[PDB]
Amino acid sequence: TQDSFTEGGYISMFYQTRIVVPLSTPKSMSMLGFVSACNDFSVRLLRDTTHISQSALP
Amino acid sequence: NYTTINYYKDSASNAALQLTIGNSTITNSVVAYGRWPEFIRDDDQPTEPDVATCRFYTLDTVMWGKESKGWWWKLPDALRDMGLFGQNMYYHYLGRSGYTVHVQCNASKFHQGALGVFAIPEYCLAGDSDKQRYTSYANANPGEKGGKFYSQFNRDTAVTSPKREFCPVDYLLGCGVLLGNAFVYPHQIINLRTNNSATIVLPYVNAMAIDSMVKHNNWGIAILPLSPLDFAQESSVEIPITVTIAPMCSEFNGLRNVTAPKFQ
Amino acid sequence: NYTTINYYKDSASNAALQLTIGNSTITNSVVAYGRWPEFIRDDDQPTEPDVATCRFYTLDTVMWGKESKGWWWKLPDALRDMGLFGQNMYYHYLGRSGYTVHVQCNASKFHQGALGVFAIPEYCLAGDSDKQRYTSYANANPGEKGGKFYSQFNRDTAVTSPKREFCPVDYLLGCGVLLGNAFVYPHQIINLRTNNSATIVLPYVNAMAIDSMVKHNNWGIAILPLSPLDFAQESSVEIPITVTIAPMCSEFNGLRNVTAPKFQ
Amino acid sequence: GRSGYTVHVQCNASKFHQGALGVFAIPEYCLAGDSDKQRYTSYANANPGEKGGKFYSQFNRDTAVTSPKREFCPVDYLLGCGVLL
Amino acid sequence: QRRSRSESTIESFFARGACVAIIEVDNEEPTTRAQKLFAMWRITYKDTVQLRRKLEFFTYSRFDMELTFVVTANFTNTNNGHALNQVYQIMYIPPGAPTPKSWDDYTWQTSSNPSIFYTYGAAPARISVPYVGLANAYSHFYDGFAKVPLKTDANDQIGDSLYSAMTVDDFGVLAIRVVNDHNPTKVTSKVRIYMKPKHVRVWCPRPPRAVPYYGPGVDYKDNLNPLSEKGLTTY
Amino acid sequence: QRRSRSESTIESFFARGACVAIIEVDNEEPTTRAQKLFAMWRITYKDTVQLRRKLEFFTYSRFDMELTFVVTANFTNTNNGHALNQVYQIMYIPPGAPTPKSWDDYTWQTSSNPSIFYTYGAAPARISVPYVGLANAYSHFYDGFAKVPLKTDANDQIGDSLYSAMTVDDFGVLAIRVVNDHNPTKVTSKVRIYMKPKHVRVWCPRPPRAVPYYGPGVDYKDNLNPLSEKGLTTY
Ligand SMILES: Cc1cc(CCCOc2c(C)cc(-c3noc(C(F)(F)F)n3)cc2C)on1
Ligand SMILES: Cc1cc(CCCOc2c(C)cc(-c3noc(C(F)(F)F)n3)cc2C)on1
Ligand SMILES: N[C@@H](CCC(=O)N[C@@H](CS)C(=O)NCC(=O)O)C(=O)O
Repeated sequence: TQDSFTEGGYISMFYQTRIVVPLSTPKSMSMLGFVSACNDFSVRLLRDTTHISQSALP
Repeated sequence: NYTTINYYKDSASNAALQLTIGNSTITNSVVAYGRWPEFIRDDDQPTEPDVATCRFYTLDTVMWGKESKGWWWKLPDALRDMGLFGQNMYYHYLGRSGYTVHVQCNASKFHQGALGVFAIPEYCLAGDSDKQRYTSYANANPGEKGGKFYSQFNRDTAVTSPKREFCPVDYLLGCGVLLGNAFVYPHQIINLRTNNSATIVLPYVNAMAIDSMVKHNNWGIAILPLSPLDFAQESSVEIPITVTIAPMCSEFNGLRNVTAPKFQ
Repeated sequence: NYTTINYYKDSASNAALQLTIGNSTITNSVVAYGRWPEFIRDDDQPTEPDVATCRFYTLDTVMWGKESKGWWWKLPDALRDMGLFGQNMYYHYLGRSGYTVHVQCNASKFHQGALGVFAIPEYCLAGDSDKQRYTSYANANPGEKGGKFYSQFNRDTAVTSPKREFCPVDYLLGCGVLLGNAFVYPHQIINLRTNNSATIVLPYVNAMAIDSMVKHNNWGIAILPLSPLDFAQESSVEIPITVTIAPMCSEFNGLRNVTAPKFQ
Repeated sequence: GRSGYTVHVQCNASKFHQGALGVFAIPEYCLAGDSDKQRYTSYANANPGEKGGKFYSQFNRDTAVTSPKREFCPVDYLLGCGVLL
Repeated sequence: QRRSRSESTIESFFARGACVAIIEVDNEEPTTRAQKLFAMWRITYKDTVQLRRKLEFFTYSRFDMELTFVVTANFTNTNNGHALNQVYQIMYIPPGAPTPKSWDDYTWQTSSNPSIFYTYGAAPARISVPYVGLANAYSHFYDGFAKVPLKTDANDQIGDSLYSAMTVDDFGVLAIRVVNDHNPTKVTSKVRIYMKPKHVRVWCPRPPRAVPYYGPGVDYKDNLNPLSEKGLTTY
Repeated sequence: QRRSRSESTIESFFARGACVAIIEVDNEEPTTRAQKLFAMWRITYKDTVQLRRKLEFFTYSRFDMELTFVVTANFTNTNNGHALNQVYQIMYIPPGAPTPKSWDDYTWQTSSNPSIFYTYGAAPARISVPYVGLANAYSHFYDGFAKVPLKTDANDQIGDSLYSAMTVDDFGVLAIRVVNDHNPTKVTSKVRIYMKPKHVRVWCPRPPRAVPYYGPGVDYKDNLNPLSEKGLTTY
């Protein structure tokens, strides 16, 4: 959960150089991102999630 | 250590390049779950056309433009009318097979775009009406043509003559899950700036060693544009996409008269 | 003997002279808890200025008279603006260090008085208002100047612009405990008739192997006059007290841009 | 103080561009002034820092005795030190 | 030491009891109009959403089950008298077995069907069940039908069937009644069923549900905008 | 023999149950106005003063916990009827998990959150908990903040935080409800929680509190004159 006592840091991106294209080429493009965990990852203290709810029983 | 003795007699009570196949040749690949297709193990004589059915069949080409939202197919439904494979399907009660899927799309160095190809086991899609699980057999088995995705949910507000058709949504993958996690399934990415083709090898996956090929589809193939197509400063761009599928290690059993489903 | 068998799989369920450092030299010492400062054990490459940060820094001199009630400082807060030690503190996210504290106070044979120096881990002080834990960061980190004790609790009766400052009390040690028991902490006594200086060596103490040096202070230093100062039959007497602190076995990690706290 | 260095120069273009850059590392790189007075350059002007300086295609004498600039006047084809490039 | 993954295992992930059924049963004088003297519940895990979402992380599964029953009773009126402690009967009816039509019919003899008799005020009831799947594993998702229409069929309803369904009746039902006769005062009771998988194996991981469930299938109707707003260059 | 120090050990010093929480829960007909149909208690040992004072003898600690629950119920009126035995549900909600907004919302399915069902009149409930500290030991005293204000901050409230506090939410909460429906007569109940440390290790002994506590911190407000009068030369 969100907590200042256990904040993790920040991730940022910047242009080192600019994007250069020749003529007869698109000047705009798209970029995609992915995230994953490594082999040194662990979790603790199972608990219920907030991403699913219910209001009535069938 | 702590002492424990099980009292009850029941366990439940206990506390817890060129690829050539047959007479076909196509000039890195991905193997789903790291399992190559194989025949049934040692644990009614099955019929097995070694080469009359294990070969590459090419489907109808589709067109990718600036407004395309995606395509989907179901296997073994898409190959129901391909040579002797379909005849064996409809002449037998039980069938089994793996697949090799090859997606082809070529462009130039001045084009840009990315396609995501996903192989999904037990790919169940959502309907287009308030009624639940009301989709019809004919609409759920398009065949070679396949279907398409949509950017929004269009409810079929017609009780007089309901269509009974799927209404997949691109960003929900047509099943109520976010598209970004679809990479959990076996997948490939075709980026026009690096490659032009994709290949996947699918073994037989099911809760049973063998099952009917007519009333149950084992695999689904979904192709979606992750990045829009573009070319120079042109308003309209269209390029072809082709799909070629090869059955592998196919077995059939339960020979009787032929089955003729009513497709419309 | 009595028989016992543990049933559950979980453990919780089970039933229960001259000292020279770097380029500094000062001409018996006390080691807190009998533990010398040391680097992190074997169980991101840390940065370690061997001599650019492990040396004696002298704070501002204070004056002891007949009405002084005491002084207090916080570490590593007091050294935030001392050479490259502060730069390393503010250029890194994690820091660790031990300390050597030296208190100097000289007088004549005709003076009399006694000082008590106490090193306190996690020295938390009380506020000056009905609101609880309302003290501000700026007031809780005075720096080199430090703070002073008081003989009574002066409530800040101003809701328009609360001061948000500590209100330590001498006989309560500023934390609600009797001063007489403060000798439980590492301590030294400077009696003018026997000696003129005190020395303490503090290792790194915390619940974590390494922690931020900006938002958390590991040590507190408190100096209190146990016996009042006097000299012959003079009405007014004042003598200087000096404090010198040397970091020892200091490590830093997490290099990024520099941190600039707003101190008023 | 003492130290060595690793210098990395980055410049990217396309296949339809053309040009060539020469990077030179010079020990004891002493530059010439911009006035008749000799060795009159100031410390501040001789240590620009991160910004650095620039070369020129000709020698522009500083004809101002009231308030001399005391700045370098390097020349490209003389390398700023009286030797051929 | 180094950190371990003991609690992230499948067994640890499913080592908790989850409610799947709340059933109402009443004890009162029988009358002509409808009553709740006995209740019948169809066995399934899709009534709720937590255990369903946890299970739907995978396509295939194989496990045994542990069931626990918690019973809570109360009065309704205060001018009819009092009641003595009641006994509840819970009977499992597999497919094909006869079903009760009254609270005191012959079907309650339970000569072959297993049954539990629970006394109010005692510890919650508990039983265990093995893996009873017809196939080699349970199928949380089934892309297909149970019938295939044929060109020679007389009408279109011969081959019509629901999409993504195997059997009309699966795993049978549970019938709950109050054995005691009716006191002059009505008494209501609720039975809560908690299910815990054990000895769990899973296959073919699947992305989790992101929008509210709508029926036993994968259909979605409302609330198709789960993600919130945020700045591209905002930390 | 010679005298021993067996009972002065840390384990013996903390081998007793101490009350930390008294929680009120009512069963009655739901209405528009505020009610106590379900209660939520934030976990902490600072509500009382005995165990707190015993623990604050040291700066750092590391231990497991044993929790016991004692439930006592009573009536309020005498002209509404009677009630049947009630069942109480106690659920542990860690930080980040959804919290109930009503006594019968979906959150009580407890698919992953541990829960205890207690039947009135039985033995007091009991459970055990391991050491769940993020760091290597619990910190009874923390001289610092969770945020540091910066010169570049837009306003002064960005970096403002309470002194001597680590996390806004620590150890989660406990939610207690009565599972049974409402009888015509209201019934009140109190749950008392008793805590016993086990497998205790401590570090950095500290002088004990000498003046009354005032809030979670070390602040003092009143009664700053604990010692009494006595003669210098009086035995
Ligand atoms: C997947 C999956 C698995 C299941 C449930 C399978 C188990 O079904 C039951 C249940 C819930 C109870 C009994 C049962 N046996 O005995 C009793 C009784 F004694 F309590 F009546 N109930 C038997 C089966 C097969 O549902 N979906
Ligand atoms: C120091 C210190 C230590 C603590 C308490 C830590 C333990 O917190 C709990 C408690 C009190 C109960 C449970 C708990 N687990 O299960 C249950 C339930 F089942 F009873 F609901 N309660 C879990 C934790 C982490 O607080 N301060
Ligand atoms: N408050 C409604 C809903 C009650 C209900 O059954 N709620 C479901 C979720 S919609 C539930 O699981 N409640 C918790 C429980 O009673 O176990 C009612 O009393 O009818």
